[PDB]
Amino acid sequence: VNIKQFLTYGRLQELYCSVSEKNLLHTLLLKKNQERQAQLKFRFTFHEVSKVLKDFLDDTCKGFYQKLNLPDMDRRCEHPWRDLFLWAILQNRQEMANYFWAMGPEAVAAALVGCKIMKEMAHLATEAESARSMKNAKYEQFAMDLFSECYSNSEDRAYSLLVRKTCCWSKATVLNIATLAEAKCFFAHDGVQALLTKVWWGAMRTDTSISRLVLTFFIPPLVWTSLIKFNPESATFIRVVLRRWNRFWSAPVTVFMGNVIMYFAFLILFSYVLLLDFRPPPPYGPSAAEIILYFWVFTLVLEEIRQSFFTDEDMSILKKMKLYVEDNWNKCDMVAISLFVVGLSCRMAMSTYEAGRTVLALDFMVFTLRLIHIFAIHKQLGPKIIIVERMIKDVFFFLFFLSVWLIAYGVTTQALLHPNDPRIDWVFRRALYRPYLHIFGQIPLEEIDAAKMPDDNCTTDVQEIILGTLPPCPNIYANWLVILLLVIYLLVTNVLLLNLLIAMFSYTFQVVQENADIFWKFQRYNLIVEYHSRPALAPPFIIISHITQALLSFIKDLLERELPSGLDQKLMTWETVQKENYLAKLEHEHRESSGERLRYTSSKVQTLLRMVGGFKDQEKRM
Amino acid sequence: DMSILKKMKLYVEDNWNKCDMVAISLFVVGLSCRMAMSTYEAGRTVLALDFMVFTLRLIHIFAIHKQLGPKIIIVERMIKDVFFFLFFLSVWLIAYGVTTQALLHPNDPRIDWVFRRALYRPYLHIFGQIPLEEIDAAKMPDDNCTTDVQEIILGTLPPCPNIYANWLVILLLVIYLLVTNVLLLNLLIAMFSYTFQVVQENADIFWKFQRYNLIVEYHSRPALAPPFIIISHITQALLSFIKDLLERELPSGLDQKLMTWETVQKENYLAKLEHEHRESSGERLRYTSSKVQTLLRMVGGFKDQEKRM
Ligand SMILES: C[C@@H]1CC[C@@]2(OC1)O[C@H]1C[C@H]3[C@@H]4CC=C5C[C@@H](OCC[C@H](CO)CO[C@@H]6O[C@H](CO)[C@@H](O[C@H]7O[C@H](CO)[C@@H](O)[C@H](O)[C@H]7O)[C@H](O)[C@H]6O)CC[C@]5(C)[C@H]4CC[C@]3(C)[C@H]1[C@@H]2C
Ligand SMILES: C[C@@H]1CC[C@@]2(OC1)O[C@H]1C[C@H]3[C@@H]4CC=C5C[C@@H](OCC[C@H](CO)CO[C@@H]6O[C@H](CO)[C@@H](O[C@H]7O[C@H](CO)[C@@H](O)[C@H](O)[C@H]7O)[C@H](O)[C@H]6O)CC[C@]5(C)[C@H]4CC[C@]3(C)[C@H]1[C@@H]2C
Ligand SMILES: C[C@@H]1CC[C@@]2(OC1)O[C@H]1C[C@H]3[C@@H]4CC=C5C[C@@H](O)CC[C@]5(C)[C@H]4CC[C@]3(C)[C@H]1[C@@H]2C
Ligand SMILES: C[C@@H]1CC[C@@]2(OC1)O[C@H]1C[C@H]3[C@@H]4CC=C5C[C@@H](O)CC[C@]5(C)[C@H]4CC[C@]3(C)[C@H]1[C@@H]2C
Ligand SMILES: *[C@@H]1O[C@H](CO)[C@@H](O)[C@H](O)[C@H]1NC(C)=O
Ligand SMILES: *[C@@H]1O[C@H](CO)[C@@H](O)[C@H](O)[C@H]1NC(C)=O
Repeated sequence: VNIKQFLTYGRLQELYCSVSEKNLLHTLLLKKNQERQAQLKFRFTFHEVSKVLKDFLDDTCKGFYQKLNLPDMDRRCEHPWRDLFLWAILQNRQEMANYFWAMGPEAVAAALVGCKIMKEMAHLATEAESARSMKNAKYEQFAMDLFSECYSNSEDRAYSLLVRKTCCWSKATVLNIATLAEAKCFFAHDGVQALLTKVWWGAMRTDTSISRLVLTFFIPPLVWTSLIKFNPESATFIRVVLRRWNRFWSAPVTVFMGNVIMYFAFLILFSYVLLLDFRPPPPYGPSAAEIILYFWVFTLVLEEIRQSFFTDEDMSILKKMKLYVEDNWNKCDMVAISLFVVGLSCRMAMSTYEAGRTVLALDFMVFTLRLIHIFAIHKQLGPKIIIVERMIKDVFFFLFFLSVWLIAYGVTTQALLHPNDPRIDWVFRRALYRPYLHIFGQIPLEEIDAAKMPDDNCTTDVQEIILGTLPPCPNIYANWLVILLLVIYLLVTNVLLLNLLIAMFSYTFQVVQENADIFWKFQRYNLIVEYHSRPALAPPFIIISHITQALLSFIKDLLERELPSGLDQKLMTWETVQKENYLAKLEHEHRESSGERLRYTSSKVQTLLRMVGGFKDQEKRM
Repeated sequence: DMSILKKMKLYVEDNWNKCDMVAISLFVVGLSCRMAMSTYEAGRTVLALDFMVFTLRLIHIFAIHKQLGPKIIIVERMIKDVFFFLFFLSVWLIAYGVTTQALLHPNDPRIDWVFRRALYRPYLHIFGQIPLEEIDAAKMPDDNCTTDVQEIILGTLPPCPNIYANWLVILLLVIYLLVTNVLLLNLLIAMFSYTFQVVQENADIFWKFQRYNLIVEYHSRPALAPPFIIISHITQALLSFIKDLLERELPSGLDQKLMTWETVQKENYLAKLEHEHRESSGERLRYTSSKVQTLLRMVGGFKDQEKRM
């Protein structure tokens, strides 16, 4: 049976029409069919499956069947194995789909697409058994194992396989599909991380020492010295030195360190303006350093806008806005800039000058917190950031417990000790602020214990208490109860709750660390991709780069590269050969397993026993 | 026999030798400054630092101890987690301290006090030192304070803290205390626990490897501890001018006997490895399957022959 000639577009549509009518794919196709009928032979048309694929992948499945709207039914499919694998995957048939994957030309991309579809369908699954089967698709494992085989074979063709534009998946890079599938375990692979490191260092050698690198960075002229090695490949000499300068300063790592250094400078300038050069309203004028700070923040905003919006030429503005606001750190950035503009506006006035100063003071803290996000790419610190973001949950659990206990204790002691204090602010103080401070060793016995209460000049009149003329006289009716409650609260909080928090942190750290490393690698991919397109000049200078880019656009990628036809075909055949070798190795290792050897031995012993019994009967006859 | 530059590089390679060089440099600088009268206090301060350096060298001295050496290795490993926590705490502390200094003393020109209230106080909040007397308006004493910048700079009167929006300052203090004294400290504790569990076994091996070198080092060391050691040095120099249990050289017969004995032991060890591999469950299963296949085909042929007759 020749799949190339057997599988035509009409036959593929017939296969899609004859679904089991009891699985998810049939329900999705029915919903799409109803939508199409409401908008306006064969039960389901290629429009329905195209819309389902748009729900699942939304970028990869473009032009699979809409290009000719439907193609000729008598025309054979251009990518038969791709369509069969996709079809078998949409209906949770894993054995048939695995077989189709084993025969397809491009297997890493197919496996990543499969794992994406399975993790998308696991949410839509109705039966628990089907959902469990989908959650254990292990298609990402297929891609990881096959790429491990490919990387072990060549390690140079593997990078091209990673960054080539796949023909069967609408010119989508394998890394693009892995990003779409959120295959975190795939990005954690050694080969992908090695390629990302190669991109990270740019033209420089990946083994360049950090000390030598920063030493070269701080004194620019040492770039032309042989202090740092470079990967291979009068006017000519000028061209040579210019190329060396560009190759060093266009590297993502140098861009990142320039951004870090100038962000430190930005924070230092912000603090200086806030603490030493914050002048009266514009009637007396903001300081020159304040104007410089305003321009610096403006350039930071321009860079953020360009990064969020002008990197993708084709995408809905609302979709990009939703994607931008999806991130919590982008929410923090929006909060920072909103605080900056509010503080600037209030500072321009005179009746809201102090409010503007306070808002700017808060904004400094927000930016200093953004510094963590900035260092997220660091190899030693990133996993720690992930781990802390995980421990926040245990922090909240402890917060709930402590809050309940603190409400109880604080309200009880406030009632027992100051029952005649009308001031709401002081009620909240003595009820929540003081019990919170008892956690950190701040136990003011001077107003909880009668033997330690000083002979201050205190009153009991409510009118005098409210006016603040004299401090309220604390009630010492039953102060043994107050002291006992303080002892119990101190015991509970400072021992049970704190040690429980410590134990929860220990257990969570042990459970999380391994997944945190993988998540850091997956995040590092996106951050490096993000630094690839970033202009080489850190703000406030970045305005020069923005102006140059805008002027070039008005007048007129190492990753995700497109290869010639011959090289692409050679790489596809090489990947197919590696897949065949990997499957053969799996089959051989299964055949030499202890269990399979025992099964074969038992079967052959049974056959030998019956044959020997027959032979012995025949021999005994003669 | 070794290059002087090579020996110097090997010596400066060690961090503890760097500490020793720092100690002696501080000693000579302090002695020179103490000989003077205009730098007497500087020399005293440098010698005070040098005492701390020597007391720290005492750890290196006890490195050979069997109970303590692994602990020294483990601590040297935990330094990395200390630095991670230091980075996190430093970022958070810069943010909180600068924000509170801006919110609370916006009119204090003194740079020293700016750095104090921005970094020294927030650092001390970690260790239970929370001076609410100057962060909370209800707890600020009625001290005789001024707002004039000229008077503030001269130090005549303490600056009057700003209480414009002090609820924000108290809330920020509460959040900072929570974060630092709970999340960061317990995260450091958890990191230490995990690192201890991971490291202890390798730390023991590293201690043994270091112990070898330290014992070799004590083999050649003169038996007289300093300041007496000068007698040993003078005696050694005089003996050199006038004129090893480990690394011993053996007679030819004994050396040949030991080589043959080692070869015999190697042969026995390889034979034991081969025997243990041959008696393994997997190899037994493989041999059984192969012999069963051969027996099955042979029995099929024999059964066909018997059925013929
Ligand atoms: C292992 C575990 C640890 C926790 C705990 O269980 C065990 O320990 C238990 C111990 C217990 C406590 C044991 C003892 C007591 C004392 C008792 O008062 C007895 C009554 C007498 C009288 O009526 C009160 O006294 C007097 O009050 C006066 C106030 O008008 C003071 O006048 C002051 O007025 C002004 C104040 O500046 C100044 O002029 C002078 O300073 C001074 O003139 C006197 O000086 C003082 O003498 C109250 C209860 C208390 C605190 C116990 C509480 C519970 C414990 C902590 C247990 C734990 C579970
Ligand atoms: C479970 C969790 C724990 C943490 C937290 O969340 C929950 O707790 C919350 C509780 C909350 C706090 C609740 C209450 C308040 C009070 C509020 O002020 C109300 C406004 C009033 C008025 O405008 C200010 O008051 C008055 O100021 C004056 C200053 O001029 C004082 O004059 C003093 O002047 C001199 C000072 O020596 C001397 O002459 C005398 O000493 C005295 O005359 C008055 O005596 C005092 O009455 C500010 C906010 C604050 C502190 C909250 C902060 C946030 C919390 C800690 C929450 C946590 C997240
Ligand atoms: C962690 C929660 C946050 C929210 C909250 O409870 C803890 O904070 C508390 C702070 C309280 C303030 C503190 C001071 C004053 C000044 C006083 O003249 C009038 C009452 C008022 C505004 C109080 C109203 C009730 C408030 C917001 C409480 C509120 C439930
Ligand atoms: C952990 C880092 C170490 C380095 C550093 O920041 C923390 O230490 C801080 C101590 C500061 C000092 C403290 C006191 C004074 C006295 C004053 O009349 C003039 C300014 C000066 C010298 C300050 C200059 C800036 C200094 C070194 C800061 C410096 C960034
Ligand atoms: C307390 O205040 C009143 C106000 O008149 C005063 O008469 C009395 O002497 C004061 N006592 C002390 C010790 O402050
Ligand atoms: C504060 O200092 C000034 C200086 O003249 C003085 O007049 C005033 O009485 C002082 N007040 C207090 C309570 O120290």
